[PDB]
Amino acid sequence: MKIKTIKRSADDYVPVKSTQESQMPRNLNPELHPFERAREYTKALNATKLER
Amino acid sequence: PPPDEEEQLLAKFVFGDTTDLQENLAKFNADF
Amino acid sequence: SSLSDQLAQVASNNATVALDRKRRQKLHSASLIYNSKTAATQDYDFIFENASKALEELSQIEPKFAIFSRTLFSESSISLDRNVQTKEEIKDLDNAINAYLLLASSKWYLAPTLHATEWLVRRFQIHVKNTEMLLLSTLNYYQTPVFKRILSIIKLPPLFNCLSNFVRSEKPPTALTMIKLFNDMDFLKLYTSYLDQCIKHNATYTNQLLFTTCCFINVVAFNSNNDEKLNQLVPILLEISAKLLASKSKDCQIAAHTILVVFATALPLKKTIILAAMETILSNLDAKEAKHSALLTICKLFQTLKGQGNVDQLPSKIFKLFDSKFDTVSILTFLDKEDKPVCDKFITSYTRSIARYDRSKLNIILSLLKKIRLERYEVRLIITDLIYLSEILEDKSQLVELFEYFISINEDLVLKCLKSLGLTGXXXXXX
Amino acid sequence: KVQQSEIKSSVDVSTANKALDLSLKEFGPYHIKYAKNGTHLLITGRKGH
Amino acid sequence: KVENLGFVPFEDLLGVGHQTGITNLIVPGAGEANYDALELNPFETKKQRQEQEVRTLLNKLPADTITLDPNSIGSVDKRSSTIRLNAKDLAQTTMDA
Repeated sequence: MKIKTIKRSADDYVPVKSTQESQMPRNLNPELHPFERAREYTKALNATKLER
Repeated sequence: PPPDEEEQLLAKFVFGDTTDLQENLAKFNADF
Repeated sequence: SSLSDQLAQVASNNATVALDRKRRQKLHSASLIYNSKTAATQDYDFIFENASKALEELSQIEPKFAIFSRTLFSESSISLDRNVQTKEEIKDLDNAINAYLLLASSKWYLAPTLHATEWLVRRFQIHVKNTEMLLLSTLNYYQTPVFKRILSIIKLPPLFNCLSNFVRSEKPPTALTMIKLFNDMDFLKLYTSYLDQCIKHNATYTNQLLFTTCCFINVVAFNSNNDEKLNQLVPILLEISAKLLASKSKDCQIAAHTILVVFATALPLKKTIILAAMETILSNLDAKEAKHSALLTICKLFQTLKGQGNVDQLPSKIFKLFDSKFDTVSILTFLDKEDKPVCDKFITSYTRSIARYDRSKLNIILSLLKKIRLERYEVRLIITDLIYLSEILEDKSQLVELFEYFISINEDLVLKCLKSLGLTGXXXXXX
Repeated sequence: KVQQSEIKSSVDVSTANKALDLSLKEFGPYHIKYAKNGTHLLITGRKGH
Repeated sequence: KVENLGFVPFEDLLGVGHQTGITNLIVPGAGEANYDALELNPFETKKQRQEQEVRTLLNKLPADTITLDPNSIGSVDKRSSTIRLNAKDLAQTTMDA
């Protein structure tokens, strides 16, 4: 029976030291980031409000 | 093309192989 | 039930998996040697650099740790965690840790051992997951500060709840609180499994066996009042003394002799049970230092029990086992000691088996009676068997010499029992 | 035909302990809404919880 | 009788809500095993969370934005001409008028 699940292992993500920054895993899939043009417009509108 | 044991030993360290340790950990059970 | 009591069951299950950096901070700060701040700010490899130096020093001391270099202290034993591996291999990881702690329970007064077990604490979470075998291994060092350190790290199981006020305590646990721990009925069975695993792996030493005897004697003494409790306590300390006698070491035999004496003195037993106590002591006794302790134990075990047939004849299996394992000259030189313990019930039970089985050596009882001072009824039972010996044996003159001692002192006793069995004037005709 | 009784034996102890089987008998059919990240759980008892 | 069922988004378990409480049945392949740390962190501390909700407050989407396609939010008005118009071509449109 080939059964295997998501093994997070709790050691790659949360660092062992208390001095290391937490690692940043990254999936660049388009489905995981839904709003592209909508969200970057709000980043653009906040940039114009910040520069004024 | 079968591998040599030297490149087999180098592959086990470089891939994070735990099968060799798990076999070596269940091998002994009251060996004395 | 309610909700929050079920959550603590989940929290006790998942107390080793790190979820946040706060949970990693509160788990990596468990430290045998370093303080809290240094433990939180060090990596797994830096602990392993000192760990490989620690086990190399221990492999110099005893070479049994050379196995653990390649299974528990390999460089491949860094990336793996207990909480990523399934149930079929965490059992193999558990008893491998238990095999290491048993092989390193003796070596604890050395700083190489504390550095070696520090990485086993941090990498394999043994201060939360398997806390019992760690605490049993170091239990004899309770006066030492390394036990006070271990209590400050560990989370206590429900069975060691008597040490719940001694975690993070500036004063060490005392002698009285260790007996209150050992007074628990279930904890004695768990230490039995620890001791049976200790004997089976053949690593039993003086200090943990001195301490185990010092608590087994007290737990009978603290339960000497309740006769029901000592009835409940009989199948533990006798099974321990069965396994301790089965060990071939020079130390477990004397330690089993200490348990068997005080338990029978605080609790008289059935004759067949103490008869089995003879054969288990007499079986594997070959240590020279343990032969003197075994003779005093069989001496004390015979005078514990009281009743009819107390000083009767031993079985021939036990008597020939005692003849091989103890010479008659050896027990005579034991009686030569001016301390002269109370061997009265054993000697009159020994010589009745002498008069029954061998029927040839009666010069020993001539030297036995001159050495020991016997009571009234034991002399009567000796003379009655020697009178029965006078009926059946083809009477040599040394039998007449033996009764010549019997008329030299307390001649009314031999005359009275001769009136009970036969005629007084018929003794000279028959001898 | 693969059941949860034998999945838990062959699945690692991280997600085996995460297989949380609660028991809240005294209230109604509980409604579950996890958070958008799988870290917090919210129960909604039909009666009061 | 089950009430609802919901998956943990980044592990592989389904939480089934029954009358007597909560169960989590294990599945092999429900959740994605590669989460994005800039959107959703299962392992998020306090200081990472309280910065993120302020940042998401800055980057919040206004409620007008919700349409059939989010890619049609920076587009051109459909009633406008597809080609653009020159100043010469506007005057040619005036010549049409």
